[PDB]
Amino acid sequence: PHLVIEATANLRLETSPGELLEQANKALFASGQFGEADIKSRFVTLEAYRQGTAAVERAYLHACLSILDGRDIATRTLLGASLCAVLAEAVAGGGEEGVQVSVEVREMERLSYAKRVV
Amino acid sequence: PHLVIEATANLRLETSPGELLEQANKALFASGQFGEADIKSRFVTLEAYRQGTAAVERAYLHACLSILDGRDIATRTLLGASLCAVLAEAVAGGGEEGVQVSVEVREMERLSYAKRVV
Amino acid sequence: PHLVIEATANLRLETSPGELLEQANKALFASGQFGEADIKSRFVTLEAYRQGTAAVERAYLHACLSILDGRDIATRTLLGASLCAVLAEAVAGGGEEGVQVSVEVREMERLSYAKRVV
Amino acid sequence: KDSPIIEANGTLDELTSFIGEAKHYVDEEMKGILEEIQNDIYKIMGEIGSKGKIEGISEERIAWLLKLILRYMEMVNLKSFVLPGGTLESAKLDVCRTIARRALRKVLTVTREFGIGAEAAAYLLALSDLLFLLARVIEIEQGKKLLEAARAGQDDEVRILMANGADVNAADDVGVTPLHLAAQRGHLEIVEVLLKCGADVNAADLWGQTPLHLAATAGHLEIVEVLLKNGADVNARDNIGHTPLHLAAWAGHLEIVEVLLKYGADVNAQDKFGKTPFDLAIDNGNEDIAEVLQKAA
Amino acid sequence: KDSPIIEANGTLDELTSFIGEAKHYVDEEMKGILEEIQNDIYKIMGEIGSKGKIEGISEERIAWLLKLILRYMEMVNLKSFVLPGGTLESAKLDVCRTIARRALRKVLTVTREFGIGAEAAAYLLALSDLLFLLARVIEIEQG
Amino acid sequence: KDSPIIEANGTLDELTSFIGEAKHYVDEEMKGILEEIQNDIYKIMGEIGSKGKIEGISEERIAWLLKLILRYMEMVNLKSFVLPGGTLESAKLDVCRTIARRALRKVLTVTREFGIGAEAAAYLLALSDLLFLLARVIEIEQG
Amino acid sequence: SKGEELFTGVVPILVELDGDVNGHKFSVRGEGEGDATNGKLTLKFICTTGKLPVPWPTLVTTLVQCFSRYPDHMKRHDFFKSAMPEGYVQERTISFKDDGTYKTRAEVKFEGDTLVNRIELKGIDFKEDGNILGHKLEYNFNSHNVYITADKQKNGIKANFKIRHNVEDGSVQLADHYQQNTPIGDGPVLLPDNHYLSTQSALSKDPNEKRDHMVLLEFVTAAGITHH
Repeated sequence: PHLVIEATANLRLETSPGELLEQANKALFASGQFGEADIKSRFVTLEAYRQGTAAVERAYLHACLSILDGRDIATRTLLGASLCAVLAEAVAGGGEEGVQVSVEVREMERLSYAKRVV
Repeated sequence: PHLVIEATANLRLETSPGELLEQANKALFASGQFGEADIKSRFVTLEAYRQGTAAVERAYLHACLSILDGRDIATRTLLGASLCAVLAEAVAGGGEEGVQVSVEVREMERLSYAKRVV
Repeated sequence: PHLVIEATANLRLETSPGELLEQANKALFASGQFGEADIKSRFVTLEAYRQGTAAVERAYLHACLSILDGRDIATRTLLGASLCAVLAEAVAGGGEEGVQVSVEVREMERLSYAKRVV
Repeated sequence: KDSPIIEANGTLDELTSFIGEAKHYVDEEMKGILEEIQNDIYKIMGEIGSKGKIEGISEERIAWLLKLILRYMEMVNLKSFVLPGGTLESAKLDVCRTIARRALRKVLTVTREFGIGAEAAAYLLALSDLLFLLARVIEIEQGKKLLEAARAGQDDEVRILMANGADVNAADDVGVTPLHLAAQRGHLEIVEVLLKCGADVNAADLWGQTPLHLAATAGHLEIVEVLLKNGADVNARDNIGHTPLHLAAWAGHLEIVEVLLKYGADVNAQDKFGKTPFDLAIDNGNEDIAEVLQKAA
Repeated sequence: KDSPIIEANGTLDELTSFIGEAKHYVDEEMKGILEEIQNDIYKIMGEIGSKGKIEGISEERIAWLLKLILRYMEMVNLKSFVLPGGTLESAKLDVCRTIARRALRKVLTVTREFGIGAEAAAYLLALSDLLFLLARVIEIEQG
Repeated sequence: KDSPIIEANGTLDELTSFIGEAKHYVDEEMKGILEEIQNDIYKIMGEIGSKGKIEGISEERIAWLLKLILRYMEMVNLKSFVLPGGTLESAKLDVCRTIARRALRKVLTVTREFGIGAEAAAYLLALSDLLFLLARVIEIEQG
Repeated sequence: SKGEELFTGVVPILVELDGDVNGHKFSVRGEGEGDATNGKLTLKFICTTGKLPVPWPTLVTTLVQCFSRYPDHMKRHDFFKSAMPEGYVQERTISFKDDGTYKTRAEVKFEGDTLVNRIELKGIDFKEDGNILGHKLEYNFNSHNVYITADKQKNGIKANFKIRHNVEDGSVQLADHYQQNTPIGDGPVLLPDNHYLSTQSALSKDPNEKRDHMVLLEFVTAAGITHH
């Protein structure tokens, strides 16, 4: 499970970027799907960005969870709804109007995925 | 619709990085597929990069468009050909030879995709 | 073929970030699947990151290889096992325990992929 | 020779036939566009007929349609659902559009069977979005000529343009209807023949005026009588708040004040400044229009 | 998104286009009829496009066509087989009629699969019987 | 009542409608030809509608088209690919031609299922080769 | 005579402004039409350089008094029309109370069939957080009297008036106006007795316009001369 969280530059968070990641890892491990040490997450702050064609100033947050496949649609839907509630509660606001939070859940392929421990 | 545009560091653009994104959002919204406020795009400038094994100095540009699934192959092919013509006209040049522009179009899954508006 | 290599900030490499990419492009081109000039790779150094819920300090390395589809599972499995052996030999160490290296191999779709040479 | 390949060529040959039937009704500019779209449909028929062994269109062509779509999409101001065939010419291009959607569904079966003609089906999808814009540009071009004929004051040329299906409610950038310009210039038969087709009587422009407002301040009695017979608001308000009675007392025409008064004009009204029409009559010093307006109050 | 739903909307959009091409050759009375038939074909495209989740036409409309068919069926004195396209104007309404029979066969596949649009297919069947009478009234008004 | 028999009659009724729309733009000579082609399409619709229990066209008629094709094929001097619709009149006969190729593909499914209408499908194949020559003669008479 | 006859119908108007206030340069273009017989006018202005550095209401008086209604008994006092088509130069000094000043120079003249108002504006000494540079003025306008007097030595006229701009906090920003007009051509013009123009302006927005803009309706009538 890789968690990539991409927030714009003008988005204000309730917490620091590092504390947002601790809350998002406890919400993934509480689903019982993933090992403890296998949950790897990273936070990226965008600089050049645009939303829509309007001149309104906006901000957005996006998270892409990559999990190995072999899980039904009930488990994947619960991982998107579990993270989106963690992120939406860390957003104080930004820009001139509402912030949009979204979470994608995509399946890596299990056969071609290689892993080693140095 | 998320648009991630990744250009190398030595690639010279006709315009600024921010103006390249306004032109790329008008080319996506002009296809009538997407809402106005749902088109979200971001621009990333690479630092450590290599192309090929040759010692020739090169530059490249890449865009990955993520759209929710449920669209036929005629719509996805027209979104790649509509953006690739927007990016290729913003590239002045870079490196010692031709610049390569490419656009991927990938489908998010509609059931497991969660979205909220703070 | 796009190769995105994402290493944390505390991970120490045997070599420089630029020399790790030359070794990873020779290992992809040595599989005879890809053209010489079509192998494009980029290296990204993370800042805010967390692995697991434990207070142990850790480091990890991850590479995502994107190749156009139409290749069997024997070719994709050999590309993951060929890169994972190149990355794992460039890692000196980091954090308080073993470094985890992993390589995903994902297929772009061939019909909707647009490419031009300026 | 397969069933999906022969149906796909049969419809692309039926598509390029309607475009040849429909390029004799357009002007000289769009005729140069519709001739270059027939050459491109003749290339696609070779790609699909040979199952790919021949080169189809390049991607340089799908990038050519998208230059056009972005040029006309500015001229066309989108609106609610409007029925196809506004004019006769734009009715020919709405038949060609619905053939291009049927050709898209056939070429898109060849793709999901033989894996060929993916960049062809992306040309037919951009094409049918262009033919929708070319159809809505022609109606507009017809609608601006009605404004020009209403400003020219032509008796028969307005009816000629109206019999070809031009819009009765075609607006400008400043928001004026042909009824506005017809009532302003002072052509009574043009207001009659525009009201007989069903022009909206109480249209608002960007300054908030009404045809009764311009008809009152222009001094044409017959257009006031005709517009009040056909249901104009007697107490319409512009951006400042002047009634037809306000501009009628401002301009110094007594008989149009009588005509407004017969159909129930509000004397007790005010504007944003606070002045009644009697006050604007007093401010000018005309004694008669101050006497008639005060006696009916 | 299914194959039968997309074909059924493709033909109802092709039908309402010919009616817009054919309403410029008729007189002022039949033009008011042909404009109210285009509005009704635009309602049917919503019923079928959404797989029923939107209201289609009411039954008050199918009772409106049948008022017209019984009104013209008296003017038209039926005769032997007469070739379509007596005049130029009545040739345009015989092309529109044969499209409405092809739309009927598509909407009638949606009905025998998804159980929807039964009162829509009963509108296209009464429509193609009206366009046959409007075509034979024009020939007589020319005669 | 079968699906292939109803589609085949639906398109032959759509073909003979365009020919009625397209015979008002031609001269007096080709108008006598296009009126005798509509009578023949009305015979084919009986052969196919009844699944063969009625006589369709004779072979004397397929020998009548081939007299015409050999008469116009001399007037027309063949050239490279030329886009359809040179004039307005020859644009109407190029729409009728591409309907006759779609009717040919429907009648040719009835043949490969019910074994009927083989000499009908040979009439629609010679027809769509005649409508291609009538379209190129009109362009030359204008030239 | 030949002047006033140019205004008997509806006349197209073009307005062009080049401005510089406290070193902030901007441009405005406006288009519309005028009905001088009734003294009613309509114009839409667009900021062609982005967002204006000053409030639209401060530009209203700068942005065609030839469209004023001069009633018949005052026809001898219409300097503005008499100068047409060659036109006149209009110069103003506008002093904003407790703030900066605008100096303007405009040429008002026919170019073909169109009445053109082409303006140069320079503003200095404005306060950073004052009502003008701080954009604290309401988007509306009051009615005013423009007091005119002959300037015979300059074959022209002078005017004085005080504009009252409503401020968003309920206060009033005064803008004192001095004006002088001189013919562009060398031909004779009407030089009026003392009188004034009564002016009303209605500001609005175009719902379909994305650029910084102002829609303006204005009526102008001349008074200050007793009728007989």
